[PDB]
Amino acid sequence: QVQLKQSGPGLVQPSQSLSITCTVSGFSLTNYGVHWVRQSPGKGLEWLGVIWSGGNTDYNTPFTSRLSINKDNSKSQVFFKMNSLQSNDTAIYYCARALTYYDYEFAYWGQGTLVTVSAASTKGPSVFPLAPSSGGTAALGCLVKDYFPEPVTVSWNSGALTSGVHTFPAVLQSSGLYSLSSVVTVPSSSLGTQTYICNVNHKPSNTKVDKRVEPK
Amino acid sequence: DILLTQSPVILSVSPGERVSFSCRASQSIGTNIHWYQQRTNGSPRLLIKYASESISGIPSRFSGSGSGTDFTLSINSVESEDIADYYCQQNNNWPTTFGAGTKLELKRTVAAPSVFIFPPSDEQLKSGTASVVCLLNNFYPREAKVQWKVDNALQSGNSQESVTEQDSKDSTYSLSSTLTLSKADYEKHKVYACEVTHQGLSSPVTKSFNRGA
Amino acid sequence: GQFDLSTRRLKG
Repeated sequence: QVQLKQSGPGLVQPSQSLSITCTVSGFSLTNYGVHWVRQSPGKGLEWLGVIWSGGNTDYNTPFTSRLSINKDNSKSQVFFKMNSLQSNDTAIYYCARALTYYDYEFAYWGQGTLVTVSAASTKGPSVFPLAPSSGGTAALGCLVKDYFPEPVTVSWNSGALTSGVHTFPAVLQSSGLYSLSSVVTVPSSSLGTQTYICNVNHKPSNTKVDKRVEPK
Repeated sequence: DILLTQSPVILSVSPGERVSFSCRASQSIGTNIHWYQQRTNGSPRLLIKYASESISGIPSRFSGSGSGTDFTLSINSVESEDIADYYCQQNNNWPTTFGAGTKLELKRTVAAPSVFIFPPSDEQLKSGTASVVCLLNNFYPREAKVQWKVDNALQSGNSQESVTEQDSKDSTYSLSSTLTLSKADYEKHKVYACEVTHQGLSSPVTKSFNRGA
Repeated sequence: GQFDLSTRRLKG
């Protein structure tokens, strides 16, 4: 089916340039245009521009000078580049495809790329167990602490465990580093037969950790 | 640019009820408006195009109407899974623009939280910092009070809270409260207590541990 | 009423 998959999230320094690659499948860049939209705290959903089937580009007015979109049809890749970022350019950026080749009803979206504009340094998280110690239901979790920038992904048992999972929104500590926890409730009777692992991946630091969580 | 004003900012209803979203344009845009849904960590999902036309894969409870300046997205009978943000988009005039979104919240019966407390791992203590976590699981409504006490001393300013969005199946919230101490401080004390106040509890619930056991 | 980068949800 139609898909768009973007490159990973991460850090851009103040005044530097932003690069994202959108790889598509299930259709050909020669028959469809690819649009770029961002979503930011101060401006919400914002349309940035488009590259059309035959190579032409349109850019929304406040971006005509710092934005460039190119592509490689044979590799099914679209290249987004934007210059001189300031902190209010921090946003989630999406590539998107319309239903019809010429139009703007956006039926297909990339998964998004969170871009943080900051002078600070990348830092991977430490992962600490929230160990189970109530109606035969026990609660356990992982503490994902002191990373930057957002985001981090958490899952349980390589995707096989989803039921009863709560992954909390990250909160920013006074240190400027983020933290979050991910919890899950399971039958206490399975603590002796099942293994519980939180798979943690912090892409901007290429820190990727599996943490086994056991009663202590 | 066309300015799109969506109203109200938040909508709250119960499952099975009907709900409508308003999107008003600063000048006529014909029927050239599209609607989108957005869930937690998701990309926008196209719901309706050209004010009223169906989208493949979109449940039939979603419809839209309007023309000129005044547009309406409607859900005739709300499902718990409709918890999301909703946006409109115009494309009668270049460049295409979006409205600021309406939040959809669901009402349900009161559910008291299940409360759990987690001491800091011996692993974390090696770094010189202690995190104590208190979990309030699957409650409604959102409003909850978490009070931290260390050896009967009220803790203030050294905890942070995080709340999930409403669950797409049971419409509850879960909340984590994290108390952060220096390791030196954590070792100087013994009794660590999280006390939870909530509409669904007939009196506050305390979960505590003694450092060590 | 503000988009939150953490959650991708509107918040105030």
